[PDB]
Amino acid sequence: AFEISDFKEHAKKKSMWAGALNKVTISGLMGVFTEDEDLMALPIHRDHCPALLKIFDEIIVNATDHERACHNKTK
Amino acid sequence: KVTYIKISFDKGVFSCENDGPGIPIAKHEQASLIAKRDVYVPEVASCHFLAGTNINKAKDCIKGGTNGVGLKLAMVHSQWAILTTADGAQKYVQHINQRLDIIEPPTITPSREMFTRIELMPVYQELGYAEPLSETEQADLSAWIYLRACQCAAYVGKGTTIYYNDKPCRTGSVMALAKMYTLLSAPNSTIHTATIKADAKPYSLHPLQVAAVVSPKFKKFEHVSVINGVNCVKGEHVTFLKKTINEMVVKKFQQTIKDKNRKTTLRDSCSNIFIVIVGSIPGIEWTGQRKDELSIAENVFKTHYSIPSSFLTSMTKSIVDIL
Amino acid sequence: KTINEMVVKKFQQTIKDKNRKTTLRDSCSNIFIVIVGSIPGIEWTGQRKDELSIAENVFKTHYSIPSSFLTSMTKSIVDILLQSISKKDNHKQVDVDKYTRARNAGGKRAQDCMLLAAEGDSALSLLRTGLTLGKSNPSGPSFDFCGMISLGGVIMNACKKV
DNA sequence: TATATATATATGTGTATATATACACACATACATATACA
DNA sequence: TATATGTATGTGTGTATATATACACATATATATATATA
Repeated sequence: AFEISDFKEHAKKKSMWAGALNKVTISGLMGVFTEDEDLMALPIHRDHCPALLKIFDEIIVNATDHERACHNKTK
Repeated sequence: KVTYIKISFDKGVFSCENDGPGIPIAKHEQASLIAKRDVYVPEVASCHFLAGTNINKAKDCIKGGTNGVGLKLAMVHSQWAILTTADGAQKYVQHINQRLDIIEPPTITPSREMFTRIELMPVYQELGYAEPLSETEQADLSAWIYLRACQCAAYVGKGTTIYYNDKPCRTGSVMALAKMYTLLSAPNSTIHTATIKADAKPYSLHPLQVAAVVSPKFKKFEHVSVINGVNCVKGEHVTFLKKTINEMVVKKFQQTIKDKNRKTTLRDSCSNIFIVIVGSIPGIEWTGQRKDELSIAENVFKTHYSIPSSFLTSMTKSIVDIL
Repeated sequence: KTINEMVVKKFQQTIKDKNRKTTLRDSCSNIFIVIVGSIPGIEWTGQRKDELSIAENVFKTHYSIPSSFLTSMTKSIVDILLQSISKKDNHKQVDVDKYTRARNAGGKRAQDCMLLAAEGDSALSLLRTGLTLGKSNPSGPSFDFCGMISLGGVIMNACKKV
């Protein structure tokens, strides 16, 4: 059967947008952990959802985009 | 069944034709309701983004297709294209031109043939190439397509011939692929072979075929993977083989060495290896439309798959010799 | 690639072996790099933006890595390369050939043991014949306080290679 | 361009040793491949 | 989860086949290595 999808349902079903929509092994996955006033970058040896990290990432890069866009400006 | 996949590349024109059941020559209701005119299924399949038979993929499905996008990507990068498809009672010819801007109405006749053919001219100039293609660009692109066809010929089933520019593609086995890739670095070499099986469905339905060469004149680790028909370049299947071989290599290296103190890692273990891995894996996901990298939990292989010990032993032997 | 080209040059310089050929994996496997900044005109391989797409020559034409950084890096890397040349390849080995230790070597009665260093292996066959007179020679020596080793023919002199 | 190293080769008559292959067969050690199961 | 069951290696003997290597000793020559000159 040939189906036509909209953006919404597509993005919920398809991994092409943000990565896998379930937990997979992400090679090089790191996080920052505090050990007595010291930041350490440590590996996270546990599967996680790439799309879940992407929704954080998309907003964060929108913010840093705005920062560059305004850095030579008045406001 | 699909008994053949004919691929051709000549004077810039690119063509691909298969002979299973054709694409349904039938009116698509919802697509016509959207378009306010008569739209048939091949027009949806070729001109409607996010559309196809894989929008709702099963967890056991081993087709590469998933997004309903690839075919329209081909059309959008075509100066002109021709979709021809026949279902045994009708033939259907539709021309799709100017990067999907001109979609001519289709022409439907009676025919008793059954096949699907896409034929197109890319926009080589818009994409950075000469018009027409230079001698070097033409030769490079022909070689690359020829390679992809050889890869298909190893992945495809045994009743299916892969043709490129009308010659059949030789390489129906991962051993043939390994020999092709190592003909220069290491001619006349030893090919370690394994069929990696799983015990639980769906994985047990899809054994992975593996061929590896081990040479001192290999400078880094290297793999070729066809997974679900996709020539992808990154995925935890590779790491599964790498880690397994490394654990055995470390064990036997400390055994064979009477130094008994030196510590080697995966780079030492694997930098003299060239591996070809071909087959299907159910339930995988990708990191984008290109499908460069498959996404999976590593434990899928730790739980379900086993690498035959004869292959591991052979490999470890060759590698520890080199060490 | 830039670091590797410099590392290969100075490795062949510093090494008086002058024959060994190292590649990028040898050059770079001991490196951790952070690169931060903006590059105009790049493209990606998908929405995720895992991989940026660019012509390599953009950097060959336009960018230069400061030589002080390259020099520092090459220095650290070649130090490790020579340590792995002194080590790894030339690591610890084992015991020598034609050597029969005594039962009391390096122990609580270590000082009262002998090393009967012989000239070849037929002499060691004679010494093995003679140190095993079991009860036919109660006053003779045996392997409880005697060892055997071969001198390899003629000894090298050290009085003119020093 | 200079004064200065330290390692490097070849000759005869001597001193010491190393190692690959064939051929037959009783015997020893290593899985591994199933087949009941469990 | 133990069991066999058919696979694969592996030294060993006498009489054959074909090779390999360390060291001493004197002196003339050599090819690249080195200061410090600058």
